[PDB]
Amino acid sequence: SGFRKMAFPSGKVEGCMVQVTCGTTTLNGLWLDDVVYCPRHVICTSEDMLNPNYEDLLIRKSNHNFLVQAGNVQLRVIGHSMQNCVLKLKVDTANPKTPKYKFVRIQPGQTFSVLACYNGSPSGVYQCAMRPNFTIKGSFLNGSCGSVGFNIDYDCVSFCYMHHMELPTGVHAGTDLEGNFYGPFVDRQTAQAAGTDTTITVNVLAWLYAAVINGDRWFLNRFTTTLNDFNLVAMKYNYEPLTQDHVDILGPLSAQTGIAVLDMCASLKELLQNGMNGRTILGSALLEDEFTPFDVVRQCS
Ligand SMILES: O=C(NCc1cccs1)[C@@H]1CN(C(=O)c2cc(=O)[nH]c(=O)[nH]2)CCN1c1ccc(Cl)c(Cl)c1
Repeated sequence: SGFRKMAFPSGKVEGCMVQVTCGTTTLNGLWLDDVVYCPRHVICTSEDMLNPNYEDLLIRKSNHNFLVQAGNVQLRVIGHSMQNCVLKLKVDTANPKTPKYKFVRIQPGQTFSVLACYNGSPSGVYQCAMRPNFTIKGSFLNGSCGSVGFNIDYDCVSFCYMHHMELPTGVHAGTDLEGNFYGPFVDRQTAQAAGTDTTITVNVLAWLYAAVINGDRWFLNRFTTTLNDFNLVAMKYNYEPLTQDHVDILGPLSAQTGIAVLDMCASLKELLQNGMNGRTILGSALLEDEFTPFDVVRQCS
């Protein structure tokens, strides 16, 4: 029993983190086989931030301008190239700790573990969701760029996020490991801001199932709703539409608890319209939307 924000064990990723320094800028890199990946903004200077031409900036670099350190060991850079918004630094040593891995772009609403790193040294690990607006509500300080997000399946690390920036509201934005930004954000100085966000309905339902499995039943009722009627309420409260595929995805949790998905939707409707009346669900006085159905199945009986 119990239900926590639970990250994947980070050891396989820890062995891949390195420090990358160019000029006076230091950030983190990801060392897999004989390549180190890092944000291309490592080559920026504050004196050219409006519209940096990264192709020009990189042409003016040499391998020796990049200082790469794995712990106390310096890795010799033997090639450099740009892929979208990431830099690929070829090094003369393959990382002996390279896990089995994939580069996999995630969908808004999915979750992943973040290994926050500073100076190539891992500092902490926590669970995040990709918001509908393509930001993440992370916890990152100066020097955190190049930290990565990932999921682990069996022995295989699926890298999905590399950290690039903190937006004015304190939320975070980054790229997949092919260097393509999540959402409409750019690695140049602008007034860019997080767009309007919504609540991840399928995840809230998953979390209500987690609560039932953990003995919280006070929000249950005898009523059911239709998908159409529920989605009218979802719209009013800035929740994402619920699809039949979401309903299907929630099947296993519905079967384990014996509560039909549309039955649980009727509970969610009442919670949106009435609040909780001073009660809590899984230790929260709000509706939590950062656990996917998969996350719930992973922790629940
Ligand atoms: O978001 C930034 N600056 C605003 C922007 C300027 C242009 C685009 S965004 C980050 C902030 N930053 C951190 O180390 C840091 C990270 C964090 O999460 N929290 C935190 O307090 N600090 C230094 C690098 N810096 C940056 C510099 C150049 C570029 Cl091009 C980019 Cl993308 C990022």
